[PDB]
Amino acid sequence: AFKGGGPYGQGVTRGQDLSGKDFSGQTLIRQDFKTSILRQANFKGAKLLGASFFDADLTGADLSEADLRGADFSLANVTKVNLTNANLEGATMMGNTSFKGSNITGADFTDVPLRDDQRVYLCKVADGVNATTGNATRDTLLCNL
Repeated sequence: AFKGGGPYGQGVTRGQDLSGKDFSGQTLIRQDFKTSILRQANFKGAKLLGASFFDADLTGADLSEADLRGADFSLANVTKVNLTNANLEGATMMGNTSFKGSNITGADFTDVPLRDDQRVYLCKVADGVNATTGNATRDTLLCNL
Protein backbone atom coordinates (compact mmCIF):
# COMPACT_ATOMS: atom_id res chain seq x y z
CA ALA A 1 0.00 0.00 0.00
CA PHE A 2 2.14 2.78 -1.39
CA LYS A 3 2.46 5.55 1.24
CA GLY A 4 -0.46 3.95 3.14
CA GLY A 5 -2.94 4.31 0.25
CA GLY A 6 -3.78 7.89 -0.82
CA PRO A 7 -5.50 9.42 -2.98
CA TYR A 8 -2.24 10.70 -4.36
CA GLY A 9 -1.61 14.28 -5.43
CA GLN A 10 -0.29 14.51 -9.01
CA GLY A 11 3.11 15.71 -7.67
CA VAL A 12 3.53 12.38 -5.93
CA THR A 13 3.37 10.36 -9.15
CA ARG A 14 4.61 12.63 -11.95
CA GLY A 15 8.31 12.45 -13.03
CA GLN A 16 9.15 10.23 -10.06
CA ASP A 17 11.15 7.06 -9.52
CA LEU A 18 8.47 4.64 -8.38
CA SER A 19 10.17 1.38 -9.30
CA GLY A 20 8.82 -1.62 -7.35
CA LYS A 21 6.01 0.39 -5.77
CA ASP A 22 2.70 -1.27 -4.90
CA PHE A 23 -0.39 0.43 -6.30
CA SER A 24 -2.45 -2.79 -6.59
CA GLY A 25 -6.26 -2.27 -6.32
CA GLN A 26 -5.97 1.48 -5.88
CA THR A 27 -8.19 4.15 -7.34
CA LEU A 28 -5.94 6.13 -9.66
CA ILE A 29 -8.38 7.71 -12.10
CA ARG A 30 -6.51 10.23 -14.26
CA GLN A 31 -3.37 9.83 -12.12
CA ASP A 32 -0.38 11.57 -13.76
CA PHE A 33 2.57 9.14 -14.11
CA LYS A 34 4.10 11.08 -17.04
CA THR A 35 7.84 10.30 -17.40
CA SER A 36 7.90 8.26 -14.20
CA ILE A 37 9.96 5.12 -13.64
CA LEU A 38 7.60 2.26 -12.81
CA ARG A 39 9.78 -0.80 -13.34
CA GLN A 40 8.29 -3.79 -11.55
CA ALA A 41 5.48 -1.61 -10.16
CA ASN A 42 2.30 -3.38 -9.09
CA PHE A 43 -0.94 -2.01 -10.60
CA LYS A 44 -2.86 -5.30 -10.48
CA GLY A 45 -6.61 -4.49 -10.56
CA ALA A 46 -5.94 -0.78 -10.23
CA LYS A 47 -8.50 1.68 -11.57
CA LEU A 48 -6.57 3.83 -14.02
CA LEU A 49 -9.23 5.29 -16.27
CA GLY A 50 -7.69 8.28 -18.16
CA ALA A 51 -4.32 7.91 -16.34
CA SER A 52 -1.20 9.21 -18.13
CA PHE A 53 1.82 6.87 -18.60
CA PHE A 54 3.18 9.27 -21.22
CA ASP A 55 6.89 8.37 -21.70
CA ALA A 56 6.81 6.30 -18.47
CA ASP A 57 8.98 3.22 -18.03
CA LEU A 58 6.72 0.33 -17.17
CA THR A 59 9.23 -2.45 -17.73
CA GLY A 60 8.08 -5.61 -15.86
CA ALA A 61 5.08 -3.92 -14.26
CA ASP A 62 1.90 -5.84 -13.37
CA LEU A 63 -1.11 -4.19 -15.01
CA SER A 64 -3.18 -7.44 -14.99
CA GLU A 65 -6.95 -6.88 -14.55
CA ALA A 66 -6.39 -3.11 -14.54
CA ASP A 67 -8.99 -0.64 -15.81
CA LEU A 68 -6.91 1.32 -18.38
CA ARG A 69 -9.78 2.82 -20.38
CA GLY A 70 -8.62 6.00 -22.11
CA ALA A 71 -5.15 5.84 -20.54
CA ASP A 72 -2.21 7.28 -22.43
CA PHE A 73 0.72 4.95 -23.06
CA SER A 74 2.24 7.12 -25.82
CA LEU A 75 6.08 6.81 -25.85
CA ALA A 76 5.96 4.45 -22.86
CA ASN A 77 8.26 1.51 -22.37
CA VAL A 78 5.74 -1.29 -21.84
CA THR A 79 8.20 -4.16 -22.20
CA LYS A 80 7.62 -7.40 -20.25
CA VAL A 81 4.47 -6.00 -18.66
CA ASN A 82 1.63 -8.23 -17.59
CA LEU A 83 -1.53 -7.01 -19.29
CA THR A 84 -3.63 -10.17 -18.76
CA ASN A 85 -7.31 -9.16 -18.71
CA ALA A 86 -6.46 -5.46 -18.76
CA ASN A 87 -9.10 -3.21 -20.28
CA LEU A 88 -7.44 -0.71 -22.66
CA GLU A 89 -10.64 0.42 -24.35
CA GLY A 90 -9.91 3.78 -26.01
CA ALA A 91 -6.38 4.11 -24.69
CA THR A 92 -3.62 5.71 -26.79
CA MET A 93 -0.14 4.40 -27.60
CA MET A 94 1.50 6.80 -30.09
CA GLY A 95 5.06 6.78 -31.37
CA ASN A 96 7.96 4.66 -30.18
CA THR A 97 6.06 2.65 -27.54
CA SER A 98 7.43 -0.85 -27.04
CA PHE A 99 5.23 -3.78 -25.91
CA LYS A 100 8.01 -6.37 -26.59
CA GLY A 101 7.71 -9.37 -24.28
CA SER A 102 4.39 -8.24 -22.78
CA ASN A 103 1.63 -10.70 -21.93
CA ILE A 104 -1.62 -9.48 -23.50
CA THR A 105 -3.76 -12.58 -22.96
CA GLY A 106 -7.33 -11.28 -22.66
CA ALA A 107 -6.33 -7.62 -22.98
CA ASP A 108 -8.94 -5.37 -24.57
CA PHE A 109 -7.60 -3.00 -27.25
CA THR A 110 -10.94 -1.50 -28.55
CA ASP A 111 -10.59 1.80 -30.36
CA VAL A 112 -6.91 1.85 -29.55
CA PRO A 113 -5.48 3.44 -32.69
CA LEU A 114 -2.50 1.41 -33.87
CA ARG A 115 0.03 1.70 -36.65
CA ASP A 116 0.36 -1.32 -38.92
CA ASP A 117 3.68 -2.26 -37.26
CA GLN A 118 2.20 -2.13 -33.72
CA ARG A 119 -0.81 -4.20 -34.82
CA VAL A 120 1.53 -6.71 -36.49
CA TYR A 121 3.55 -7.26 -33.31
CA LEU A 122 0.62 -7.32 -30.91
CA CYS A 123 -1.26 -9.78 -33.18
CA LYS A 124 1.70 -12.18 -33.02
CA VAL A 125 1.31 -12.42 -29.29
CA ALA A 126 -2.50 -11.83 -29.01
CA ASP A 127 -4.97 -14.35 -27.62
CA GLY A 128 -7.75 -14.84 -25.09
CA VAL A 129 -10.92 -13.22 -23.96
CA ASN A 130 -11.11 -10.38 -21.48
CA ALA A 131 -12.36 -11.80 -18.11
CA THR A 132 -14.18 -8.46 -17.80
CA THR A 133 -15.57 -7.60 -21.24
CA GLY A 134 -15.77 -10.90 -23.14
CA ASN A 135 -14.21 -9.11 -26.12
CA ALA A 136 -11.72 -11.30 -27.95
CA THR A 137 -8.22 -9.76 -27.81
CA ARG A 138 -7.58 -10.56 -31.48
CA ASP A 139 -10.88 -8.94 -32.51
CA THR A 140 -10.23 -5.75 -30.58
CA LEU A 141 -6.90 -5.71 -32.41
CA LEU A 142 -8.56 -6.65 -35.72
CA CYS A 143 -5.92 -9.27 -36.40
CA ASN A 144 -7.89 -11.20 -39.04
CA LEU A 145 -9.65 -8.45 -41.09
